[PDB]
Amino acid sequence: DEEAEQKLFSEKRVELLKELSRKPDIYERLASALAPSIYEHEDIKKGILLQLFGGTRKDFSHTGRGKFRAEINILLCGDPGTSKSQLLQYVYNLVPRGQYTSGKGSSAVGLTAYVMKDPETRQLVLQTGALVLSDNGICCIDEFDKMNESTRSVLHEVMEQQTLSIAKAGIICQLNARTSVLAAANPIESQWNPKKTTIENIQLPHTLLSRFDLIFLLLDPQDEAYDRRLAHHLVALYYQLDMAVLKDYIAYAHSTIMPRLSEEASQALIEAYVDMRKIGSSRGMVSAYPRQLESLIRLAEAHAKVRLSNKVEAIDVEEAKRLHREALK
Amino acid sequence: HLEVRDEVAEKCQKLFLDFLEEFQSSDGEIKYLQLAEELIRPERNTLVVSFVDLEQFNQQLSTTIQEEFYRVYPYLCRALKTFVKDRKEIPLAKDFYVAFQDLPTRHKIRELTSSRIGLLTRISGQVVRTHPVHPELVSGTFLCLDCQTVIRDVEQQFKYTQPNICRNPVCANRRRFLLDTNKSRFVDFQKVRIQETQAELPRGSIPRSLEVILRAEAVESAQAGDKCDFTGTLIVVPDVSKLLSYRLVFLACCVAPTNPRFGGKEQTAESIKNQMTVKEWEKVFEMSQDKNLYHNLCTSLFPTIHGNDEVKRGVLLMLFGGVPKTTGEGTSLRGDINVCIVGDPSTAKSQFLKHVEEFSPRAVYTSGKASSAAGLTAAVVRDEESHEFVIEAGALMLADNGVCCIDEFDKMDVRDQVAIHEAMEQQTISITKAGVKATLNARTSILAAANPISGHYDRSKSLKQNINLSAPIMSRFDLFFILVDECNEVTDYAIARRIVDLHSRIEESIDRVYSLDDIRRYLLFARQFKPKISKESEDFIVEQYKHLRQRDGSGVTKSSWRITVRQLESMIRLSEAMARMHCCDEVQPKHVKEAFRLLNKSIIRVETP
Amino acid sequence: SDQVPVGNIPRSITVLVEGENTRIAQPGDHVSVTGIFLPILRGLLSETYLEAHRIVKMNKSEDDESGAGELTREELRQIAEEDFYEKLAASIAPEIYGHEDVKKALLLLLVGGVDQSPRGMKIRGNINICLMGDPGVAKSQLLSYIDRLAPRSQYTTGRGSSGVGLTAAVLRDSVSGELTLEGGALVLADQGVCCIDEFDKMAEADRTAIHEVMEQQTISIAKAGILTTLNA
Ligand SMILES: [Zn+2]
Repeated sequence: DEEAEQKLFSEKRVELLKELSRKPDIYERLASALAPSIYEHEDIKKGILLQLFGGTRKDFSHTGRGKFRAEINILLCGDPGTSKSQLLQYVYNLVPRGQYTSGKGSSAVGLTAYVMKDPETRQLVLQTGALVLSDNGICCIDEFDKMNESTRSVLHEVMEQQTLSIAKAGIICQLNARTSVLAAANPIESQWNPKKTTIENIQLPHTLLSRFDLIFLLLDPQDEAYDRRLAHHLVALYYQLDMAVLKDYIAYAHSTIMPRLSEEASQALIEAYVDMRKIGSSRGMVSAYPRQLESLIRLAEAHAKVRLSNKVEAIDVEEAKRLHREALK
Repeated sequence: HLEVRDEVAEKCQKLFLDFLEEFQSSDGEIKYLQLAEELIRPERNTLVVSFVDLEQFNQQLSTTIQEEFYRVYPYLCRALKTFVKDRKEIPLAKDFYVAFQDLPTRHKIRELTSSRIGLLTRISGQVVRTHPVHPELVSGTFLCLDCQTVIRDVEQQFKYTQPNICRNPVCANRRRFLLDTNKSRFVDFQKVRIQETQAELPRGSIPRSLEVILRAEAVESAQAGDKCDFTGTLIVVPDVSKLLSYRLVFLACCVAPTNPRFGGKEQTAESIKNQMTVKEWEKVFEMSQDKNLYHNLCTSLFPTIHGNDEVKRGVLLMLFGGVPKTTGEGTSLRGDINVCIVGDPSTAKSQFLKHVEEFSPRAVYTSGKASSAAGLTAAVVRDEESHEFVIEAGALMLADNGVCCIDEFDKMDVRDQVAIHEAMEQQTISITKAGVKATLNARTSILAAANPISGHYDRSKSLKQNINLSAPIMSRFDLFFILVDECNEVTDYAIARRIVDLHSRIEESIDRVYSLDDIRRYLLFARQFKPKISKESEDFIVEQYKHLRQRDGSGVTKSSWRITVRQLESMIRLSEAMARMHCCDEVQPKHVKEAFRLLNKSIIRVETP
Repeated sequence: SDQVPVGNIPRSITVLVEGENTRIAQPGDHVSVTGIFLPILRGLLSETYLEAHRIVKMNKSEDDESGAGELTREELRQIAEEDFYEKLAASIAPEIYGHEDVKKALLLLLVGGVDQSPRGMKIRGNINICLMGDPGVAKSQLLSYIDRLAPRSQYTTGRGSSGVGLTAAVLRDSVSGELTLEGGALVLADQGVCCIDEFDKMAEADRTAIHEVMEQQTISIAKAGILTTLNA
């Protein structure tokens, strides 16, 4: 509601934002200020920071293609105790217009749209679920594994086309939303056994793993150094950057930025997809379909918005390619 | 003692009566004296005055209409009962209605505050329900009871209103009058409900709705599922049970579609060849005479899809349609062809469906996991107001004579794939339920997309083992396009180039001949022929059916979904749909040869290690 | 429901609290009321209500003495002893021989740790305890005892309670058609202890409704009447 209110920024503040956006690492300096209670986990905060900006909002009404999703869906898989649900509980309390759901306490129609016998007029009327009430924000879905395959095949529409087509007793309509899932699951057997293949610990289909574009595998064992550093950090919470910089940097970077691709960036995006195929084909980890080539765009542009660059260049593809590669390892 | 001159109303009535006669069109020839001509034959009682012309002829008036439209409506209709006495054949107690149109400025259902009541607005929305038509009493003629006189011309206001004073000094019943009902004045009255259009919804909100009240010859213009554009006045309505509580209601006077595909005014080759504007008709002819047309509709309909040249052709032949025939006994041959796609992940399946559903008019789009049986075909709903079970139309019905795009066709339940087969077979929809017995028509063509069992398409089995559709359904399609993503490094460059181009050229990378508006015209024209078969073409067809069966012959090879008779009745259909395309009126060998090559590439050979 | 004939239906009465006795009693509570018993105004049959003059909470089985929790110096004598922690441990369900260590932990559960909030990151300060063990080791005795030793407590059985009846349920009123919320077991036991024996026999879809209450200690409902988070 405060896009007209962005023009209501002190010009003393736009200087601050534009100058903070010039330091060589403003990316790692803002990211590392998310949730100052999680331990390092350096990449997951990068992904969850790029998710708060999202790719450009291009206008494809002319090409008859339809619309184009601009928000980023993130999946977190990894063995227990690795602080997944804490990240969801932190984001849900950060973003406005969000929801938090669970595995068994949510049904197929409760997430998208149900039809209720209105009490007074005795007529069937439509209502909105959880994935539509968010609509501008994040829909944290914890316990992603423990949802029977019925209620899981519902996300296929709302998370890829940003739409929802309902055809029931008297209601024939077509909603739409601008949500962005952030899901968390456990491997099958709840224990990451390295005997099996990556496409077997997750046990999700391919028509659902491809709608995500950042599958973070929190592969964390009993590293005697990591455990010691984490415990040393956690105990400290018992003795005893700002927000309004981030809380305003985000509003600005939403209001007055629209990164358009280049020709030098576009020429690193073609090979970055022709190699992904040969890589993901053999290993049996997670194949790559052309949809990923759009995700890179989604990621690349979303990186440019961090530094207010208004134009996508080469490095904004190498970064959001290293991010896409070094998450599954 | 005598009544008061409502001057602001009568002065406006006078100026409007003047405007009706003085205003002329481009060639003299006063225009509201010829549109008001047909206004005498029975069943016509609304004159449609454009509002922009009332702006030309006058401007001290438009600002009186657009600000008092409820005060001065009962006078802009009497000033039409005098202007039309020059015909002398109208029944003297008949009454007429003025219906404006083409207002300058629009509004939204959320801008309809309470500072707008009594003014003249304009609204756009969808249509959800439509109640039945009724009579409504506008001015009763109370036959007095004791005097046996007639109290006359008493106006009702949302109630019966029982006027209680007589002009007779001896009226024993100032509380009793039996009104007649063979002289009083009735008008039709339909009450529908509209819902906020899609492009106005503020994000994260459920759409509002309001009641509109069509009250004239305009009484069945709006139907359910349409996107009309109403123009009337907002009024308040009491709660007549206690006659308080008020509620807003829109009182429409004119209703017209929101975006006419043909801006003239809103069924054979000549009726349409009349409305063709000069450029329209000199372009349709040019296309119909074009050679290689069958390759410039594909390249111009799907401009951003590299390859699958054998799928675009099938989709086109599905859009044009075959010839629907009715056997003399009473049965009927299916006229339109159905098409299913089956392929590897990310092979542009949902892209064909999205293209078709955004191009075509009156074509609906549904997924499979989020549908129902009683939502596709037809439902039964208890309207407690009428306290009766009535029929609701489904996706296979409000897409009639169009195309129904079903995505993920094999996710639907076991019992929801049964109701769809009962419709795909007989082209009808039976209903037998609480108190309802009916048979509805459904002449849709289905375009369905599915996924092989276990992700990938295994090329060593028949079809029946690669997909989980039923057995009957797989027989009612008669065109399959199995797609296989044999990861080719040369494509993975082409697709990459095309996608990055489209994303660097937002609105460009779509330059093609025969712009999309034009193809709709050509397709509405060329879909009104009924090509016939010449004897040589019939001989060719039977020979091709001979040469198709024996390929499936024993010994040498093997194929999937064995060829049967139904493939033959589906070769004449493709040839007829091919002939329609070239605007001809007969089938030739040139068509059947190609309609056979296509159906030949459709079926693949099972393999074995 | 204890003082009812073996299988008879309990009867209700209406109480019109007004003036100063309001906001005394909470729903789902043992109480003792003193007031006139009158009929309702407006043939000869009459419906009756109790017009309360005095309301006393009798949760402790005697009379609400929570506010009278005063420790004397002669008791500070005990609390100051060297092993005060070890006297209480032995004085928990003394009818049960053995189990010297389990009673040491069932006391920590009743006292509870401390709960932090650094940089806005809540950490719970309660303790949860399970008692996996062979048959006939007096577990349903220990639990029945820890039920009576707690100000706010609840008792539930795994095989006789559904997953929506533990957390919170949305239910309709056939008089008004309006959906209202109704707390479960974990809500009614907000600042206290809940006891669930026969925990391996609870249905598997009715058991994952506890993962929320054990870590964040809220209950987030988004059914088709309500959208909220209760505190549990
Ligand atoms: Zn009289």
